Amino acid sequence: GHREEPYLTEAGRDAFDKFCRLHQGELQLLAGGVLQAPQPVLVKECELVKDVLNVLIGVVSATFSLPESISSLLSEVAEYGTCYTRLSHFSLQPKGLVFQAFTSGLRRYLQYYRACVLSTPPTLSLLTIGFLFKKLGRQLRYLAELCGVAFPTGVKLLSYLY
Amino acid sequence: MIHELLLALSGYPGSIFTWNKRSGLQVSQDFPFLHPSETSVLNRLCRLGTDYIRFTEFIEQYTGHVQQQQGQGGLHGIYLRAFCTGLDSVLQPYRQALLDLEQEFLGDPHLSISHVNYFLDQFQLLFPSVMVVVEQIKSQKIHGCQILETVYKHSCGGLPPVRSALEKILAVCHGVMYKQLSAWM
Amino acid sequence: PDDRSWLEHHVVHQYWTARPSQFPHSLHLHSNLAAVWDQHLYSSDPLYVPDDRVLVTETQVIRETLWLLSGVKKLFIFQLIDGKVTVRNNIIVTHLTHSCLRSVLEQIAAYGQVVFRLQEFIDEVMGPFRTYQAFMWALYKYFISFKEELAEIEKCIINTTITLAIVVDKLAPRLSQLKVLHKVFSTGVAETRNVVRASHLLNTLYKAILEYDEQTVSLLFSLWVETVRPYLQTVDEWIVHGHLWDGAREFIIQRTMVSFLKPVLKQIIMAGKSMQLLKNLELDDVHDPLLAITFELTLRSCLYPHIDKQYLDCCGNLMQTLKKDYRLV
Repeated sequence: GHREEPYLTEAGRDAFDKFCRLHQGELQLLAGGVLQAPQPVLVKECELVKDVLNVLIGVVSATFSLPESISSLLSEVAEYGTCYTRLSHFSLQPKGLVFQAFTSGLRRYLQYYRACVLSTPPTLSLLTIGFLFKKLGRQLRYLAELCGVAFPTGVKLLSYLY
Repeated sequence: MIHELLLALSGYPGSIFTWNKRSGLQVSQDFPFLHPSETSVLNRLCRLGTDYIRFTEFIEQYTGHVQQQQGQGGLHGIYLRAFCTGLDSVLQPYRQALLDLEQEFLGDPHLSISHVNYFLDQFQLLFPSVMVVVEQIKSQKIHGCQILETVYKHSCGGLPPVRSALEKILAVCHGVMYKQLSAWM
Repeated sequence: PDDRSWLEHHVVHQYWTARPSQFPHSLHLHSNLAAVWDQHLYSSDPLYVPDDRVLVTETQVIRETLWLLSGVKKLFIFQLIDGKVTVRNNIIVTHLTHSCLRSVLEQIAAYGQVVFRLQEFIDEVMGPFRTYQAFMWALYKYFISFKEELAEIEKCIINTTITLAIVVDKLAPRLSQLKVLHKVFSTGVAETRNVVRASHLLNTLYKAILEYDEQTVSLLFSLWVETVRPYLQTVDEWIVHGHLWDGAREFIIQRTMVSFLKPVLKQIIMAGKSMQLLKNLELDDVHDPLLAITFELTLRSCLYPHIDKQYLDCCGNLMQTLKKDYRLV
């Protein structure tokens, strides 16, 4: 035998990063070197799994600030966390009494969201985490349009939510 | 090409699949190592991801984005919202099939591309059916209860996946009509 | 170097691009046959005729043949000039003298045209007739399992000894089966209104099963069921709901003749007209258990009791409610 030497279309995650490097090299030749992207390899799948597991807590690894195509995947699961933190800052305050009861109900929903993470995944794959938090994430972002982050308090709230 | 196909079909366009609104997803297909054989199977695979993008964009665009700010029944209203709620749950086996492909790739990455095309070939007839269903409602400004007939006359076809896929969405749009009838009578 | 080496070594790429291919081999005629034949031709004073056949190795021919027999297009080998796929005569392996190659690729291109025309017919419905649609669906249902068989054979090439003559006898119980659908649809396109173009279509399968009534009959019957599916739905709808509804002539009845339901057609029409006169004062779910328990002749004489007893009940109930309350007697 001398080994038939297979196609490149049946190969990837090692040929993929190589072929992406070749594509970037052709593009940087055709531009003249005025493009300059960092980290063409990294981040992997499982490290991003642990990172997005940390992102749903409300903390970051300082990747955001207020392969490389996965950022095109990452942003839509990124923009969920950026509104989720923006609700907990809207519950940082201990106001109306009906407004206090309203905000304690919002914190009781945040407790559900904090409980779903670290209890469902025993380190599942990335796209499963994204797909499970697709039908749930837009529902959470809907509540950011519901809440203030003026915003009504008292009767002007009690008829508005009614 | 292996992980990149999944990245593209998930609804996030890659660095090889140039996103356009007049060609959808399309490969560059000008590499100095291009094979003629890979072209046709890629041209077949791009269409389903292109349709999936518009479906998810439609459902996000018109369900859960207002708090009751005249209104139209083929852009807003409860019957279109019921249509989108049924729509997202009908696309769940597409997602589950995409989850099934990655396990096969992790078992061994040297798998044929025709196998992946063979897997996607059952959604391949259903997706062009539902595109004209959303397009007719959008064009003809179809208001309210007239949505209910529109899918129902299109469920007189003979393809089994089209009938079984449409019936769930029709059940949700029936459920809201039952919900108003429970109060009015 | 770095990326071009990973390409150059591990990817095949030489022959489907403009590049002279280099290939080591074990010389000495038994597989050096093309070069020995060229040496004899040049020693016999041709004069020159500078033939340029670039080169290919043998196994790549096997996989491109399998992709053509699948039904996908756009391959390097097999040029086509009017829609009929033919041999590319620009190639040599290390043997086959360019004449045995030209014949064997022609023989498999003959089946390539069979699968290519039918996938073109299947494409012209995928981008409204409702019996043609069932016919192309039957062919699609055959084709997906067929492509599964060749696709699993292709995976065993990546891993036995395989050549061209092995895979043609391996696909023998299917390439014999493919030739029949090239004849049933060609008479289904050879022949204005949709209803005559549906009736002469539906009579072709019903005749063609009885012609061969081993394994070919089961193939034709499995296509027959998926072609007769709309008509059964319409006769059941005409029975239970008491009105015939067409998509502008979807049936031969207007509220020439097919031989599939002819020996009970009289029992069907008096079933429709009786039920609407009853409305002024299921059957798929019994046909489908009948397939569980001479073939398509007496077995179809077992379908007819299901509609006949149901009809006797309908017309007898109309008779009963006319002999009282507007009592004729």
